Amino acid sequence: GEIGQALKEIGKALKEIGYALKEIGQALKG
Amino acid sequence: GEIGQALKEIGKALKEIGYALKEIGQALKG
Amino acid sequence: GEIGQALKEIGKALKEIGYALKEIGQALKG
Amino acid sequence: GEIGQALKEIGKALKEIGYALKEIGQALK
Amino acid sequence: GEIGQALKEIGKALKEIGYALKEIGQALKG
Amino acid sequence: GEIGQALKEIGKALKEIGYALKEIGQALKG
Repeated sequence: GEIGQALKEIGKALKEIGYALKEIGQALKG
Repeated sequence: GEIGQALKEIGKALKEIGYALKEIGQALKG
Repeated sequence: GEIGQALKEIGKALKEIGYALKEIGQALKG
Repeated sequence: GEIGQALKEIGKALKEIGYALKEIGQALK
Repeated sequence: GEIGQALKEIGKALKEIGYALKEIGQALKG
Repeated sequence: GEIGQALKEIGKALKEIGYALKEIGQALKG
């Protein structure tokens, strides 16, 4: 439905944020 | 609807947060 | 309504977070 | 109501995250 | 309810994210 | 339900973000 699909896109954006934070952590490790 | 469109804007703000973290990681990397 | 307005405030808070991250990335570039 | 109050608490958590990020920005200076 | 308790767990994770950012801020100036 | 399960995936993504931030903070110490 409308709300569920909108929540799935929010979940997708959060996974992308989580991925970007791992990259940051990798960068800080050298 | 009201709730669906409000969630959509939250989704956009989260994608923008992801983009900004991506840039931070690239700046730390380089 | 109650929920829609509360989701709008959450959306504004995420915009501010996104902005603060852009500021951090701009600092890291300068 | 139940959902609105839980969303207000989520907004409150987002304000503290914003605040911590601004302290991080100034720590980088 | 189902949704209320799910949103309370989301608030809980966000509070943990807040703390984690505080500790980053301390590691940075410290 | 659809919405409750979507919210649990969002909660899990946020716990993953908190965890990545703790790793960043630990890396900024050592």
